[PDB]
Amino acid sequence: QHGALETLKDLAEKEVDDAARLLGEMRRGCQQAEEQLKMLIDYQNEYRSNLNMGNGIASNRWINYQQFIQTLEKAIEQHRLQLTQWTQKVDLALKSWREKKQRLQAWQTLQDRQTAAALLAENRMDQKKMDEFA
Amino acid sequence: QHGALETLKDLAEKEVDDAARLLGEMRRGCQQAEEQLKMLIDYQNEYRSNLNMGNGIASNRWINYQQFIQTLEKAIEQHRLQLTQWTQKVDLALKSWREKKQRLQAWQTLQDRQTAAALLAENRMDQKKMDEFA
Ligand SMILES: [Hg+2]
Ligand SMILES: [Hg+2]
Repeated sequence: QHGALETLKDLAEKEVDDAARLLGEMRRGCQQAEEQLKMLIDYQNEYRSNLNMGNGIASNRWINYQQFIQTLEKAIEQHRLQLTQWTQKVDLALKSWREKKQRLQAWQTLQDRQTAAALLAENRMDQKKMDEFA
Repeated sequence: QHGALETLKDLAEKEVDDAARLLGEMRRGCQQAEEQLKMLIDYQNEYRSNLNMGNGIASNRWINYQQFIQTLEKAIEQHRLQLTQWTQKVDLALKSWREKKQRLQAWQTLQDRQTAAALLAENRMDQKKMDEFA
């Protein structure tokens, strides 16, 4: 039953829908990666703003401080990297959706012309039969 | 609430719908005009194929024949003319719909780019805030 344009338009439409969902997944992922990174940086600042006791007595504190900050910075670097990765994925998913969206419009335009051609053909053949016989 | 594109796209969409209904009215009218013309031509042929009695005695028949055929031909000419008028209206309504359909797609394309720009802006501003502070 399908036709030339319709089958191709249907595929393009599906590609568009697929691309939009992919874009949605990438965006949600990028937003979550940023929230996770954000939480770590806040944890860091609160931990810092807080670092205000003794000398060698609170030496264990200086030590704990150094170890933790290094561990936290490590986490922050990895999450920053992850955000960079999600960001790139969003950019690509967005570009992909845009072009498939443009491909779909192109098939839509062809169909509109087909609707035109068909209506025009019907108009001519339905009266040709009774125009000349006049 | 409306925006630049949306208000314009909404108008274009309405123009498209209006044009499609106009096209529908013109097509239905053209189809009916052709059916009416068709009926008359059949009436004519049946009347003719039928014209097969006397001489001066059936003179009233020759007379009736001439008067009726002339009356029918007159009707046929007017209906042929009406069909010509509907046909031209269909052609124009079709052209109008096509271009408004193309105007709508153009506004659709702009909106798609706006969806892109917005998603991209959101992505950048939501992490700018936590990218540098890193
Ligand atoms: Hg993000
Ligand atoms: Hg017609």
